[PDB]
Amino acid sequence: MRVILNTGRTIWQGQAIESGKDLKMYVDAAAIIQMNPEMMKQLGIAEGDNVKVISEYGDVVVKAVEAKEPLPEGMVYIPMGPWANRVIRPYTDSTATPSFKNIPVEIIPTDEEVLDMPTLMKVYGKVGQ
Amino acid sequence: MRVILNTGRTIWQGQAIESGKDLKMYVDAAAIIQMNPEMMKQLGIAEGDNVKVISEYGDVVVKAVEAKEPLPEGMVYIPMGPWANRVIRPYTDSTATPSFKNIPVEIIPTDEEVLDMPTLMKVYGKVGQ
Amino acid sequence: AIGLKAYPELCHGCGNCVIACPVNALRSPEVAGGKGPTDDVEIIMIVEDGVVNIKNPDLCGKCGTCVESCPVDAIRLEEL
Amino acid sequence: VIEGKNITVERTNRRLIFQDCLCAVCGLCGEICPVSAIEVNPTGAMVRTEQEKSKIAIDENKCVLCGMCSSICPFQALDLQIDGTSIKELAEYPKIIKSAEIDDETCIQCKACETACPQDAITITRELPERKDLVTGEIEIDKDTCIYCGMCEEMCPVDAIEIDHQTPSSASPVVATDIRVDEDKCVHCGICKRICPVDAIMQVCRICPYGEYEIKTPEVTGTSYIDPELCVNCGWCQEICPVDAATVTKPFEGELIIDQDTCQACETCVMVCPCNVLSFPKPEKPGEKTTKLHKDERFCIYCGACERSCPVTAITVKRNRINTTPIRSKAWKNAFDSLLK
Amino acid sequence: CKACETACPQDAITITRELPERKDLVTGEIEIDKDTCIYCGMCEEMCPVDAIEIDHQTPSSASPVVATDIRVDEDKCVHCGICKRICPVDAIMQVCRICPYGEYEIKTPEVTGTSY
Amino acid sequence: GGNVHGIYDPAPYFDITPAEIIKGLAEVNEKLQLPHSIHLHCNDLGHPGNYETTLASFDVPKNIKPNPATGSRDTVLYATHVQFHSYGGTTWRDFVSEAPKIADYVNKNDHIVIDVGQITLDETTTMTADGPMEYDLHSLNGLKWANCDVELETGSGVVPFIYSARAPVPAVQWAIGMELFLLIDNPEKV
Amino acid sequence: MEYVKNVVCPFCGTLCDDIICKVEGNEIVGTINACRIGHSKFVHAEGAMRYKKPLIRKNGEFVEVSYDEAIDKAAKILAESKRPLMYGWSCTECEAQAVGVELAEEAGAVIDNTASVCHGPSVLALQDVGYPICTFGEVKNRADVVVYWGCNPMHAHPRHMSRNVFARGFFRERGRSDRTLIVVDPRKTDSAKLADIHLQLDFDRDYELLDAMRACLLGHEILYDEVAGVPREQIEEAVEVLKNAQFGILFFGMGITHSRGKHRNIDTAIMMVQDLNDYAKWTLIPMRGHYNVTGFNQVCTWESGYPYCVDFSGGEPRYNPGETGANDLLQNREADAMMVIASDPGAHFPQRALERMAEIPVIAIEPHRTPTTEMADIIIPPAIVGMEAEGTAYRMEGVPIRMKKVVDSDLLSDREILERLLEKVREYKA
Ligand SMILES: Nc1nc2c(c(=O)[nH]1)N[C@H]1C(S)=C(S)[C@@H](COP(=O)(O)OP(=O)(O)OC[C@H]3O[C@@H](n4cnc5c(=O)[nH]c(N)nc54)[C@H](O)[C@@H]3O)O[C@H]1N2
Ligand SMILES: Nc1nc2c(c(=O)[nH]1)N[C@H]1C(S)=C(S)[C@@H](COP(=O)(O)OP(=O)(O)OC[C@H]3O[C@@H](n4cnc5c(=O)[nH]c(N)nc54)[C@H](O)[C@@H]3O)O[C@H]1N2
Ligand code: SF4
Ligand code: SF4
Ligand code: SF4
Ligand code: SF4
Ligand code: SF4
Ligand code: SF4
Ligand code: SF4
Ligand code: SF4
Ligand code: SF4
Ligand code: SF4
Ligand code: SF4
Ligand code: SF4
Ligand code: SF4
Ligand code: SF4
Ligand code: SF4
Ligand SMILES: [Cl-]
Ligand SMILES: [K+]
Ligand SMILES: [K+]
Ligand SMILES: [K+]
Ligand SMILES: [K+]
Ligand SMILES: [K+]
Ligand SMILES: [K+]
Ligand SMILES: [K+]
Ligand SMILES: [K+]
Ligand SMILES: [S]
Ligand SMILES: [W+6]
Ligand SMILES: [Zn+2]
Repeated sequence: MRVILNTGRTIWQGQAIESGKDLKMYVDAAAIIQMNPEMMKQLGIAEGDNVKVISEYGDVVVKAVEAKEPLPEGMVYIPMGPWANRVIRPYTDSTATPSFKNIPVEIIPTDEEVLDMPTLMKVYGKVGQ
Repeated sequence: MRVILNTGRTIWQGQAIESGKDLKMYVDAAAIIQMNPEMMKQLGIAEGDNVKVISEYGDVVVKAVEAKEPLPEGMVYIPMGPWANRVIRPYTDSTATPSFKNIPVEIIPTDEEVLDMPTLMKVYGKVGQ
Repeated sequence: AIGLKAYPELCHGCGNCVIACPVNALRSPEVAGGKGPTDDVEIIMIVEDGVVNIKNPDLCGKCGTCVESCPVDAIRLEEL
Repeated sequence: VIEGKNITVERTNRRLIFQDCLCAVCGLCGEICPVSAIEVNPTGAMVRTEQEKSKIAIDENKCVLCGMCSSICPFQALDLQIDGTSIKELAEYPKIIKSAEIDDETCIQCKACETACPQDAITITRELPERKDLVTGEIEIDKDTCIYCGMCEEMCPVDAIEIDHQTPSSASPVVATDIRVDEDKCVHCGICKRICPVDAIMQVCRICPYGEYEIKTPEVTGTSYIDPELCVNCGWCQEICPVDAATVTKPFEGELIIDQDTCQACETCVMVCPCNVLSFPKPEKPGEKTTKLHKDERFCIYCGACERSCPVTAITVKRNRINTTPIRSKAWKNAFDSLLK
Repeated sequence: CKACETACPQDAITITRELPERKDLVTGEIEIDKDTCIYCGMCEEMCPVDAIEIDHQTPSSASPVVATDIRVDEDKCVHCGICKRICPVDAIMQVCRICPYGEYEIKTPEVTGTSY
Repeated sequence: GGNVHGIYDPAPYFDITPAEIIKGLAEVNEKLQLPHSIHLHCNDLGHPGNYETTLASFDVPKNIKPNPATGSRDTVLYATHVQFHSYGGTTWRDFVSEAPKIADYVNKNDHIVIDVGQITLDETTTMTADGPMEYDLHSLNGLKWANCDVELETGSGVVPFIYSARAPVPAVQWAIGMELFLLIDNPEKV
Repeated sequence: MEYVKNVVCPFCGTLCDDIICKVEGNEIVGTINACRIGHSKFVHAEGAMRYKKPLIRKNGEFVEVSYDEAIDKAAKILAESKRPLMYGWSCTECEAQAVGVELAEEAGAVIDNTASVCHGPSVLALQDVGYPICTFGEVKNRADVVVYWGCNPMHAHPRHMSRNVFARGFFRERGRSDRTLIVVDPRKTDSAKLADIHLQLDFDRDYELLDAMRACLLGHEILYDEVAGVPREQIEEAVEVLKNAQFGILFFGMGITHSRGKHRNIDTAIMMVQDLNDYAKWTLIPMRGHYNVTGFNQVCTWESGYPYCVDFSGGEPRYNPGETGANDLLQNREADAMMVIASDPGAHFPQRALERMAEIPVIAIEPHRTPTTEMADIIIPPAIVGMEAEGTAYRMEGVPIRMKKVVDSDLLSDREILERLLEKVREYKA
């Protein structure tokens, strides 16, 4: 299903980053996708099921969550973080600021696992120096 | 889910009754409930899954089917037959004609089996004489 | 009886109820002006360790203003 | 028997009926009851918050069904019936004296009181004249001269002109088959005739030369209705009426006393007030300051709900006299006297 | 006239036209005495071009009135006279000037446009 | 979003006039025996005809006695960039210089020191605590405008301005400042 | 137990300065008045990595080193680099930011803060059209109309509404009752749930809505009958609400800096606020994110003339966001080394920028374990500003408040680390 990806803050993702981005708390708060209940039923998924998000720019696995802040029809919400930033639009249009918000993505259910914080970062393949 | 039950004809149920109401064909054509695909999603069921229909007047198990004749929001269609007539409104309002159409019912998924034609009639408990 | 009840695990610590409450406002000029109390004062509830914390439920008159001010239903008026 | 939020207490025949939807949670029934059978929930909570409890709870084991609470209730929310007629019609039972009436011959159907009524107790109807009857003229369109350019239909400010547009076909090689003026809608302003590029419209306006005879002076009719159970006698209608056709008398006399400095403007009393007595005036110009909590006791009935709702008791209600039918029971006299302050 | 735009089986034609403004084909005076006005709403209802507007409100003890203002939009008014006749307190002064002053105050309409 | 006009026009709510503010603070200035005098940026800055508001302003603290505990100051009023307060006329098109009347007031009076605020005929930037004036300047030249109101204390505004020598108004303002330097006889007052 | 009062919170741009810290031993064990986020920073979460010493990655494995070695290796990286990026700054104090400017000068570096991923577009816009703001106290005491445009303060500035909207002010004694609250957001956020007006407009269409609003405001007719999903009629009803304000404040945030148009969304919003002042007093405040993002832009501006995206490569300061911004240099592969301080671009930059961080030396002055430290070559832990170190911070509307030192730490402060880094970068260049 093609949806519009919106990203930003959450009181829980703020609590998590100031508690520790190495903690499980952070995966639970930021490695998620918020959806309207009708959209979850349209996709055939329940809270706790995982979703594969793919865009022109990347892909990520996040845990589906029912939005307590209702979304417009066709929109989903991933909190700011490295999972969301696998998939949002990097280009700045010569402003220095990327397009973190409102990005066309494709979402589909998946049985793959959510990558924890250090495992997610290895996707970028850091070479020492 | 609370829905509006509508009943009537289909060529497949017409073909079936003139082929034989003792046939498997008749269960397939008349022991079904037609739903909009959006309603099936909201209920979490697929074509071929069974549905328990409950009304003020009875109950029945029927096979869920995707309506190719689109229905108004909130309405379902069971073809005329003994399954549909387990649940529709019997009272005639002093006209002799029952209220076969547009009856409030409750539908819920079920793993129970669809009753074939002679087994369905046994619930009425015919006593010989 | 109907009384004030806190749901801290849903709470944001935002402070709207603390400021909105007239009893708190009446006793603490800083709370009346939107600040957390720095003076020692006895008021109905405070934000403590990041969440709403009821300290003097006997002063609560069950008017309902705090409830109107909470968007996440973390403070309520219900039985007990 | 409790159904929904309503409460009916029965003994066998006496019946006390409580109507939740009419209860303003003022508390007076609880105070006046000789047997302390009534407990009233917090006024603010019941008005401002969602609650599944009823506004009142009455203990039937102490209730002796005397009917003083039903008498005192200013909002018609408690009614006791005896065999089985309401005591509101029994002369032996004391009644509080109140009234609200509209003189229908004086009333001009402006609907100000319908709008002002804090309880929506008033219905005002009025039948206006039809538009054609306040206007006069002639208008005809010569359809063969008409080339169906659509400009008159567009310019007509009341959409009185209709054109039967179509896509042409070889059988019907025209872009329209008819044009009509709906004289029920035409107000004879003249715009169409002036914009018509081919002078196909004949229109003559007669209002000024023939208005005195051709147009009848409008008689506006209607009626009024005050729902006696929704009505609470605040007096807004009496005060709002431009022709003094509305008359209201109240049950209680008293005073309103407000402490502006104790008040912290939580707005509870404002929302609680069933008579629209209390308000937060908006400052008229920047830098100007207002009375924190403004009252107008002209609309006040001294039921006490605001005082009860205020968590800092910044608002207090006094009550000097309760106007009633003659009281002969001395139990009744002292309970009515106990509500005076 | 746009007949060909409608008739073209290929939608190949664009016809534009600028029509005159309503105010310019009509002339009159209208004034509402808001002190006399008691806000019965009857003129607002009867006005067939919705030129009259009333700022309705629920009264409060600070503002014990059912409306705070009333206005006539002369860009819309076509001076039919209905409001002034229906007003129960004669608070509206209205006079149409078309017949005495129409030659001078109303310009004959020039209709402009293009084709493509 | 408003302003005061003249020294007798009070602010909303507070109901005190400019004249009373200037006098009272001059009084405070010497009562605490400050080394420097009050430092006055006048009302009605930069508007045609404001020279009268300026001259009236200059008289308000004249009857206050200077009293520095440190230093040698013998004046009670310091008026700053008064070129902007020396305007005659009534609009920008009948705009004329009134620096002679200003300079001569200074010559005759011993309680005032000024600085001129000389136009340099550059593209520069204006930045003041005179919020309402800067919004008016932005209204005139249409250029980018910044503002900051500080709670209970003050306001401020920032607007670029091009003092082009070829333009009539900057030309006159350049002259007004030169007139002030030169027609004031005693340099110890400027 | 010890209660330390009047503490300034080191998280978001609200910069609350009424925090009570509960101190047991030499440790902060609780708070009063701080919101859920502010509390989480002050107190340690169990199991959370707090680096005790510097670390360096030797090929593939981190090893603890001393301060002098880590600083030495970092100084050589920057000295030998021909396009170093020095990024972050927003979560430390101003004197450390000042040392950073001097160090970027010495290294010929590009210095840039989180503004480049945040309210940078507001900086670009205010440089073009203006900046009409006020301080919180004018809002609390005067504000008649309060707008939250593309910001969600209940989740991102949790105490912002309680202090500026529900607060009872001088001319607004009734607090919330004296104010019309407007929120503009495509989601029904918890902030929007409290609003009197919620314009639930179409995403990425703010620029169009603001164009209709401004044309209407200046007396023009709105071309289309619906804009950004809002019908014409309510565009006009909204402009009338703003025109009839006695004092209006427009708070805006990421919903229009990150959205389509970016800096031009802020541009059109500012100019409307400007033009509204011919009908009603109006002002705006950008909802700056970190407690001291504003402080860096102040320091960098007053020392160099430019607020962010500052390039010292030529000696002279030069400034062109879109070329000299953190994401520009990383995504176009211009930067050949990166020093991060008090920020987490590993978690919070897009994929394309992280791909470049994988290829270059990354230095991280950071106390906690983060996605950036997972991409770092040298890790240098500091004392935390606002808890263990003091210094100046700047609130979102420019108000300066000094961060307090509540407990002691054996670690060095950011300032000391940067001054040692600066001394030895000079040593190498000589
Ligand atoms: N809990 C927590 N709090 C924080 C932070 C954190 O990580 N966590 N970080 C801090 C930082 S750095 C910052 S900058 C601030 C940011 O504070 P905010 O500016 O609130 O940032 P966001 O939450 O990203 O975005 C706010 C809203 O913009 C909306 N939005 C999205 N697209 C559009 C659009 O097209 N139009 C409009 N009008 N709105 C749109 C989203 O729905 C969202 O509700 O928060 C700070 N506070
Ligand atoms: N998808 C998406 N991505 C986004 C955004 C979005 O809305 N959506 N928002 C963007 C925005 S606005 C921003 S600002 C960024 C977030 O900007 P970041 O700077 O990445 O935000 P934090 O993760 O809070 O990083 C602050 C770091 O500083 C550390 N720190 C705290 N105190 C001190 C100190 O005293 N000294 C030092 N050296 N370090 C300290 C903290 O441990 C923390 O790791 O995210 C951006 N990325
Ligand atoms: S209820 Fe009325 S009183 Fe009891 S707390 Fe919430 S507000 Fe303060
Ligand atoms: S309760 Fe609702 S309001 Fe009072 S704090 Fe916790 S959240 Fe903010
Ligand atoms: S009195 Fe009439 S109104 Fe006041 S409470 Fe008892 S019942 Fe409801
Ligand atoms: S009945 Fe007589 S007793 Fe039973 S309640 Fe109403 S009053 Fe109190
Ligand atoms: S108000 Fe006076 S007049 Fe207007 S209607 Fe109600 S009663 Fe008849
Ligand atoms: S305008 Fe003259 S022509 Fe065009 S339609 Fe109306 S009438 Fe026929
Ligand atoms: S006259 Fe005025 S109204 Fe009657 S039709 Fe021609 S236009 Fe429409
Ligand atoms: S009195 Fe108060 S209630 Fe009874 S009618 Fe006149 S207004 Fe409606
Ligand atoms: S009075 Fe008691 S209640 Fe009515 S407002 Fe002032 S405080 Fe809130
Ligand atoms: S005001 Fe007069 S009426 Fe409105 S409540 Fe207080 S008392 Fe009952
Ligand atoms: S051409 Fe000009 S006129 Fe002839 S039809 Fe097409 S439009 Fe009407
Ligand atoms: S009619 Fe006469 S009175 Fe009724 S509203 Fe229009 S004007 Fe005011
Ligand atoms: S005149 Fe005819 S049109 Fe002009 S206003 Fe009164 S009614 Fe509406
Ligand atoms: S003047 Fe009187 S008559 Fe002549 S037109 Fe205008 S209205 Fe019809
Ligand atoms: S609000 Fe921003 S600042 Fe005030 S506390 Fe919660 S976080 Fe620390
Ligand atoms: Cl919790
Ligand atoms: K609530
Ligand atoms: K029309
Ligand atoms: K004509
Ligand atoms: K009256
Ligand atoms: K056509
Ligand atoms: K009408
Ligand atoms: K100020
Ligand atoms: K922490
Ligand atoms: S930020
Ligand atoms: W930010
Ligand atoms: Zn000055």
